[PDB]
Amino acid sequence: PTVVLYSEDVNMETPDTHLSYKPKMGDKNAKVMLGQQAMPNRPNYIAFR
Amino acid sequence: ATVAGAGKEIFADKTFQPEPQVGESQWNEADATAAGGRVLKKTTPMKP
Repeated sequence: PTVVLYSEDVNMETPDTHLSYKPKMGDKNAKVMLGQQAMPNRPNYIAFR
Repeated sequence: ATVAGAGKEIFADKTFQPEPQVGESQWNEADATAAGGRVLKKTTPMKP
């Protein structure tokens, strides 16, 4: 063997971005979903009057 | 196709149907078989 990979599990979650192209409506990641695209949310500036 | 006799193959309109903008829409391509495009005749001079 010439490649060793360490597999782990993470708490993946996006706090401020949303998808701009989702290939299919379903979950259960497959090869088709290996190319979805994200983009950031619009800014908000809540403050006193 | 109502009874599979109708709903026949819709083909590209010769005027504008293959559009320049459209294409495949993700980096992980599929590389399909049948591909079409537009091209200029030899009469029109070439410019970049």
